[PDB]
Amino acid sequence: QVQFKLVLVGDGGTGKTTFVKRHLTGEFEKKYVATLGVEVHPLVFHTNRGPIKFNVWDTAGLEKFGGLRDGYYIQAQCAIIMFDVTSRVTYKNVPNWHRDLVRVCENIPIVLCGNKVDIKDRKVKAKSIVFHRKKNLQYYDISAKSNYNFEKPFLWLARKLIGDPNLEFVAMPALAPPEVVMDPALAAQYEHDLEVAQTTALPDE
Amino acid sequence: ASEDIAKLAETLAKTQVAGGQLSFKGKSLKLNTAEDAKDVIKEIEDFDSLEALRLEGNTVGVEAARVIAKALEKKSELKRCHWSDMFTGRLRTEIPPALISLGEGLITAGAQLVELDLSDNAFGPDGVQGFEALLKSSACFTLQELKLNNCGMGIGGGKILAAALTECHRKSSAQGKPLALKVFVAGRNRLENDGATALAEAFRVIGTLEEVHMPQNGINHPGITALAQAFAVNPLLRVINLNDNTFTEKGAVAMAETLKTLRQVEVINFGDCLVRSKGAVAIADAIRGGLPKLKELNLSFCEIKRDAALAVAEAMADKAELEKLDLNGNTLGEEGCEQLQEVLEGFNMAKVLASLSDDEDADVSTFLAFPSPEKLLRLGPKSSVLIAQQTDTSDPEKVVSAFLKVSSVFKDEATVRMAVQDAVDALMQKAFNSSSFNSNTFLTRLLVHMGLLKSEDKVKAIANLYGPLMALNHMVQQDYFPKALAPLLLAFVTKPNSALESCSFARHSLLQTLYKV
Amino acid sequence: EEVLVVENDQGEVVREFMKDTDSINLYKNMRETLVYLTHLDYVDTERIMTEKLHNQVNGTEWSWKNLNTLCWAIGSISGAMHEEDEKRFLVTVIKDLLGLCEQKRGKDNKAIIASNIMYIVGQYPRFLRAHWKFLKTVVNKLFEFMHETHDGVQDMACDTFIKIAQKCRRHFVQVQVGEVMPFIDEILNNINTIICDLQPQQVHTFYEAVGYMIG
Ligand SMILES: Nc1nc2c(ncn2[C@@H]2O[C@H](COP(=O)(O)OP(=O)(O)OP(=O)(O)O)[C@@H](O)[C@H]2O)c(=O)[nH]1
Ligand SMILES: [Mg+2]
Repeated sequence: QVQFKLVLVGDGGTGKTTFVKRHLTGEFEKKYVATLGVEVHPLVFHTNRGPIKFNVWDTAGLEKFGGLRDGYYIQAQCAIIMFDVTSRVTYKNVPNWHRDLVRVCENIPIVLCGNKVDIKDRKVKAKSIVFHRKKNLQYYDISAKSNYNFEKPFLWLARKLIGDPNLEFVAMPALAPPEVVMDPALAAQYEHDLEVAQTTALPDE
Repeated sequence: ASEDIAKLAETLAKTQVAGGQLSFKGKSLKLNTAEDAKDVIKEIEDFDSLEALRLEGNTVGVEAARVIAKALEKKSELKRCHWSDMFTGRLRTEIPPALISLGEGLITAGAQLVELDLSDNAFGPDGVQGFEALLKSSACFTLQELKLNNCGMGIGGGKILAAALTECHRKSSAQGKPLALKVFVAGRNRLENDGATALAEAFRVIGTLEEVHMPQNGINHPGITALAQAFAVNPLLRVINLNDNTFTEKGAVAMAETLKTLRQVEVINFGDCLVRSKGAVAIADAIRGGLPKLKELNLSFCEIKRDAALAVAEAMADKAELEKLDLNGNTLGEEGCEQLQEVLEGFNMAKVLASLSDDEDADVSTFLAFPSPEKLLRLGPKSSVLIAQQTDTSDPEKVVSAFLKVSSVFKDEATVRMAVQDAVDALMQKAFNSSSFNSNTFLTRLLVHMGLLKSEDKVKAIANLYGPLMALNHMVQQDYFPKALAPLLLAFVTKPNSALESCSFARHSLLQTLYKV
Repeated sequence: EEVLVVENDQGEVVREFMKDTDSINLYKNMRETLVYLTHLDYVDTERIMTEKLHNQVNGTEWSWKNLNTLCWAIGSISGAMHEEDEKRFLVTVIKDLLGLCEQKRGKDNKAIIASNIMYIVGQYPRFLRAHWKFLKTVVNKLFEFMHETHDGVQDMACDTFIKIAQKCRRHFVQVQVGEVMPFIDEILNNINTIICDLQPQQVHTFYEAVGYMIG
């Protein structure tokens, strides 16, 4: 198969883990559970050129920089630097993360992602985002909540790595299910869950 | 910035030549095993009096944490512990255990922990649970500073920390020495509203706070109102840092309400707080109402408009000890900046405000005619005698002209220089073996043309003498050159002249060659 | 400075400060040259000193004589910068030196670093006069070094204290902001606890320094 170790780096409370979870499960973890160390998540995409896999190393933004965490960056092939649109303090740290990345992996596709663009009180604006112009980066506004350009970073990274500018995602190679199987031993238990399922409201905003 | 000098004085006050702080900062030790921490434990044991322990920039595993806690068990005079960023790289199954072990070690030791710093450690609710045991215990009744900057606690962590602080205060009051927190630094933890309200409730119990930092907590107005109400109770507040939150307009009004009743605030950082030019007016009124001892006030990037900026400037000017005002980033017109500067200079300060740098609103004759280095080469070996034959050597003037033309294209390239030198040798060999040819006349004309000597009829001199000097240097070493013209060349080459100092190397080499003979 | 231990005709060893020797002349010439060059361009001199200080902290060039030379060079250019540039430069230098003091282990290394910090502080009286909290902290730290039995620490403390008293004598008698009483009263009230561990000549120096604050 094809694997592209991707490194997801950004200040604490920006949405890296939420971004990865929304990509691999579709849920929306609205609780802030700080990621400790690094978490490896495989995302399998299908494109017109076949299947690809991104091993997203979601790193912790609460840690400091330096060599103590260079183990994350070893043999990296693409990076996503994520900053929070509704916080300028998080945007001020993008240069530090870029420096830390390029210290270990010199030339790699790096994508800047401005998260949380669905909130009305927006501090960082499209005019003030000037860092990506000095370097050679691609800047994208994303929102893991409303699903706004939430797959553009992966598409751009795949385009730059595979080498096909006209690459785009195809639907899926989904085939019929194998067969219906049930276990009467636990069947009753399943029914109980339904008895509780109707007693809770959907997370509707 | 008075803050920098205050920090410098504080750091100076706690430097000792012996029996003081023990540090491991900037060593990147990966204490991944009990044995791997042998040096650290051995150094900790061999310390007479311990009053501070820094473990910054390291990686403490579970086993190393247990060993270090066992070592700390002995130290009973410990009073501070800066543990900033000592878990870089550890997973979720290894932080709470290490933190609990360290807390138990300190508790059994019987320390006092005048300061407890855990900044830059990725804790979350798990780490908060880990060190809650230490926070509640008797080891933190005397605690005076609790820095948790960038711990990434969150809502649950904030609630747990607030509960722990309340329980610690209750126990301390029961004992007889109530907890008196002075500095609380919990920034960049996303305490958005539940954590912020819980910590405001915790503050309301403790009336001893002096500094409170909560930058970049994603707090909105519903929590900021409660935080302001909690601040109102504390009358000794000195620094109120809430940079990069979202007050909108209700939050700013609530903050002005409390600022009215506080008479010792010295620093007010509200940058990136989206005050929106109405809360700016409210804060201006509050500060005008009386707020001495104010030294700093930051409202940068609050989207303030021109009129509100002028109002706040006018209100602030009345302050006596003002030392810094920031309004950069506000939507002030270009004329607005000039008006603000004029208003400020109307007072004594006139320079207190920070820079407003971001605002919004057959061919031998042909060659001889124009000699060139490449044209000489094209003649090949024929150039050795073609130049000699063509030139009329009866009259020394033509010999000198030919010599100068040949040597003008002289270059250090090996092939060119050899051709030039052999051509010169042939030309002079044919010239010097002529009875009707006076050598002194040739030398005088050569000196005249090079500009080293003057003439009855002023013949215009040449620009560069490098080529002629190199050719002369080569010629002096040949046999046909008379041994009587050496003194004349020596005298007129040692003769000072501007045209000669341009080419110092050729002149020096020629002089050395002349002094050889 | 050139300090010589000399015993007079009565067998009393004293520290004499040679004043107009050849070494003092050499130092004065070097100081004058460096001050002229700093006036020509202060940014470059600040950059050179900062680079050398950084080479000291990282350890790639650490040495007692190197640090002493760097601190003498830093102290020689006092008064050659505007007040704000000098303030920023001093904050940077002193912060870095304090950071290096904890890093280095051993009593001798810490003593050398503290002596250098105090020498630098005593050579910039304008910075001390501008800020009162820092001056008071420095004076208290000097009083703490007077109980240090390590060789050369009490002498350094006494020399720095007499320099600070001579240069900033008017900030002790007058009442400062946040102080209910003058600092001279505080020093005089508890003076037997400060000179308890000093040798007699160091006690004489301390009395002279306190006297400069009473005139
Ligand atoms: N309104 C809004 N909130 C978001 C959005 N995306 C993420 N968030 C919030 O941001 C928080 C991010 O939490 P996490 O992703 O788990 O934390 P993190 O990004 O990994 O930060 P660290 O773990 O410290 O590295 C979540 O609790 C969400 O509530 C968004 O698109 N819109
Ligand atoms: Mg995370």
